[PDB]
Amino acid sequence: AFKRRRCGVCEVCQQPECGKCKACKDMVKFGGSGRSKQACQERRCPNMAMKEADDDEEVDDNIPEMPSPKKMHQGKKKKQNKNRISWVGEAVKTDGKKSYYKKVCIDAETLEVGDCVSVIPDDSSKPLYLARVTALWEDSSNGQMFHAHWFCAGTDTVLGATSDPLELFLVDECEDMQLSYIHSKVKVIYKAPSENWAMEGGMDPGKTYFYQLWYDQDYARFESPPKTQPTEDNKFKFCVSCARLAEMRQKEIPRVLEQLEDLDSRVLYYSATKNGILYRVGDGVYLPPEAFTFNIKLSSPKEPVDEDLYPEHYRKYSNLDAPEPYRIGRIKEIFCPKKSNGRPNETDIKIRVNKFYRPENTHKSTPASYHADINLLYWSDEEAVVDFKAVQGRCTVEYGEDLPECVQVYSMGGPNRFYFLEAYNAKSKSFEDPPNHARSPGKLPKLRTLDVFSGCGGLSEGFHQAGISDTLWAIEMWDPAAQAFRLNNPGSTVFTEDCNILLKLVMAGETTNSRGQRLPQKGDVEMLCGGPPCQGFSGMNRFNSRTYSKFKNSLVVSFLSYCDYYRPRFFLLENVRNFVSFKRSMVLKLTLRCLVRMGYQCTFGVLQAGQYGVAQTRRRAIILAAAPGEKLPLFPEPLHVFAPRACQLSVVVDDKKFVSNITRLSSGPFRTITVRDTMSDLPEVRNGASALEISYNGEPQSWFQRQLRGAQYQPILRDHICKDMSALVAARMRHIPLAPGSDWRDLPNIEVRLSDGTMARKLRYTHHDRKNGRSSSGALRGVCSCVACDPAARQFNTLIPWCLPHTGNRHNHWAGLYGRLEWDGFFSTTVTNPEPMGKQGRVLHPEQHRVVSVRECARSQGFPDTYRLFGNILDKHRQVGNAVPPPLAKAIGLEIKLCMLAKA
DNA sequence: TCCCGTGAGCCTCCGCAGG
DNA sequence: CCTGCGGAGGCTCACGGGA
Ligand SMILES: Nc1ncnc2c1ncn2[C@@H]1O[C@H](CSCC[C@H](N)C(=O)O)[C@@H](O)[C@H]1O
Ligand SMILES: [Zn+2]
Ligand SMILES: [Zn+2]
Ligand SMILES: [Zn+2]
Ligand SMILES: [Zn+2]
Repeated sequence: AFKRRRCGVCEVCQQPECGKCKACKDMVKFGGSGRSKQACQERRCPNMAMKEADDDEEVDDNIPEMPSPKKMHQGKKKKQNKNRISWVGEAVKTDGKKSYYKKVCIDAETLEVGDCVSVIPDDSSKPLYLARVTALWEDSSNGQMFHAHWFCAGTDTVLGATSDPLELFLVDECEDMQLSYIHSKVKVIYKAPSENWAMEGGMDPGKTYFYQLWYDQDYARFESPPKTQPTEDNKFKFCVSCARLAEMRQKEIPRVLEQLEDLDSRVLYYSATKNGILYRVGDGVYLPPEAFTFNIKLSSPKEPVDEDLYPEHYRKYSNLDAPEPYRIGRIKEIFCPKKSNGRPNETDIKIRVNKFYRPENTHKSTPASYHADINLLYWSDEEAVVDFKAVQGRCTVEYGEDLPECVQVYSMGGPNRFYFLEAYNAKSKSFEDPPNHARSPGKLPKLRTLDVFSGCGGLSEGFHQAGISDTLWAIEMWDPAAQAFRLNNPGSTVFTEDCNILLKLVMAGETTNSRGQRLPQKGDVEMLCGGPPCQGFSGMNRFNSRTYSKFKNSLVVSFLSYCDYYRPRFFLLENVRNFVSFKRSMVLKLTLRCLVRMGYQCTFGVLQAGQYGVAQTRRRAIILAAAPGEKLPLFPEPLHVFAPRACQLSVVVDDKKFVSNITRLSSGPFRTITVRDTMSDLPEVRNGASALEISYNGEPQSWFQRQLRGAQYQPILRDHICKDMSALVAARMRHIPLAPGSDWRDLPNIEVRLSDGTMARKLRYTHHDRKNGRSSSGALRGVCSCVACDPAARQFNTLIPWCLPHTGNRHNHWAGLYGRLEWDGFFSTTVTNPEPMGKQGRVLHPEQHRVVSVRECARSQGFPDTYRLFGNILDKHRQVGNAVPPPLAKAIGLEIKLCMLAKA
């Protein structure tokens, strides 16, 4: 029951209601009857589509300033008075200066190791705490203590209020209190997952406290309880918590292994380890840009305009911020200082490293990275010593010649892999040949995936590249997209119909649909994924009975229902960023409480498509879920550096800042992707040009290009066609400076004959702006008599859009609109339909006088050129606009492969 | 003195019978 | 096809806290 709507950008919608045709004249404000209820024949919006498009550039991501949670379960727990406290039985085991026991009595009551006690806080605002006593002992001086493994109330979790009052979660919080702090012996049951879980589908939207999942306070993750087993030297005082905290602390501290020699109070080792990684002499190493500085002199970096000619120019009041990639080096030596008398020394391990040169590092500077491979380096004779605890990872860098295979193949077969072919010298600024002493010493079953809301097959394409899934069933209502999907996934039958329809069938028990296709049944689906269009409630205000009801019938819950009658191993819900805040973050909390209700393992976070191989600002929300018998996937780690501005990854819900398992929040392995690298090899084409297929007048001129270009023997450049802008729009565009950052605000206020012979007049500021004043030439700056609106003050067919300055004063000067993309910059959140005056409309080709084309938009996304599309020009744009950056999906799918291989 | 923000109500048509 | 109708979004305008 959803109807589309007209867009408010394109010219067709701007043009005034003439009053010469049937409909337009029949209006009520024209004396007519109005019993027709229509719009002017000259207002028929072409870019017309459903307003399902949410994430309308909001400032909810800003104001990040906020401390970390981890309440510590508060402090100062009220103390209770006890009459009698006697032990029971013989001390289970009394080693050093303690004597543990089996049970205990507190005023006649019996507490046994394993029982869940309760404690009262110090503030009557925070509910009573619970914990599972892991031990009981008698210290030689402290007295009678006990170790309480804390229990996190459901009303203290992301679920907050939507959490089942009786549900508790395991938390790595625990202290050693004094028995007298106990209040009661509350019983807590463990609602473990049914043996035959994956079959409990159909269901509708407790009697005592129970726990079933472990909760991570800072990452908002819901994983299965640790299967950690005790030993014989602690079986009486075992604490899952401490064990985890102990192992985690052991993984942090960097240690060393084998040694080689002792010299100058500094032993030379051969191997060392950190956070689980094995660093050997000869391996690669990542390092912060503050590590060292190449001896190459670190590359060191108009009059007023005719006030009257360029009026709105004053409005310009308010990847340059992009950090530097990681530093790469070869580990030549590994050692540690020593205080005369002793030989070894931890906490101070050093590393001898051979500095590597990225093209954008040599004298040739940044422009060298235009044709270079994002993983190409240069060997040099420089070296530098860095504090081991500073490395940021492990990498692989080999000689490009000793590679026992094709270089293009070597890089694609590994994660962090680099390669060099020549040596560089800073002093002589020359490119010598790498010394000889520099050369090296010389699958699982695909998941049956079901992708509803498949679209043109964006997210699906990513997994098929990561070799993790196998889309066999795709649900797409929009015929265009559906058809396209089939063109890319011939091995899967596409159900081109409504989602609510199919689930209403299989649930009612059925084998096929009208067309006659095999429907997915219980167990057939291993993985579920898709992007549910959030339409019926793109709000941000508190939920209400009216809208809430409109939610319980949305396409988000329907996706959840599919996740219910299929209980797949892995469930993924991608969507716009603001999904984590819609309706006061409620929609998010509900879809989580919904997954947790199904006893699912789930988490959530935000990713910046750019950081994964895309010259585009596209933050999106991600909801990951895993079956009770699997491992909850981690979030992809940024592969490319990106402007800190479009990386407000953090998310806050009810005064609680939540983040992700991502470490690299600044630097990264590979350099950022630019518009140049994205679309520089594309031929010059004119506005409107609708040539479906054409050739590449020029070989690849960028890494990101040699990739997407494909390896097909057919040089077919498909869909390099762009929209046909109005003759007037073509004028506005041609009058936009190629100067990086130019937009409507820099348009000439003059008259010009269009390709229609018809001439567009100038703009008249017949009013004053009490917030802008006059021009440098005392000229007026007000467009409308409201600066009430005087409909007669409206002006049409003008170079500088009448509307812009009109509303300009309250929408940040529409900075960007009708702007051109700068080569060094990056596309703004790609959309489903490019329009100069569209919210996110800085879409004017860097140099050419037109709007980005479909193929260029394909490039903005991760879509290769081999990928096919379907439908008319506008139909295509929307497919690409909705789709998910394959490079994001891939990198997001690999974090899942590490879970399938986890098995257990 | 400005800002949202939260509706209630007028305004502007899109699908759709239904002819 | 209209030809006109039911009825959904959104766009505008009258307040009510909150700095
Ligand atoms: N419930 C539903 N059933 C079938 N198709 C739907 C649908 N809801 C929306 N669609 C269609 O699917 C399109 C969005 S598809 C979004 C796909 C996502 N970006 C991805 O590839 O990961 C819309 O144009 C809409 O017409
Ligand atoms: Zn329009
Ligand atoms: Zn008309
Ligand atoms: Zn403990
Ligand atoms: Zn006005």
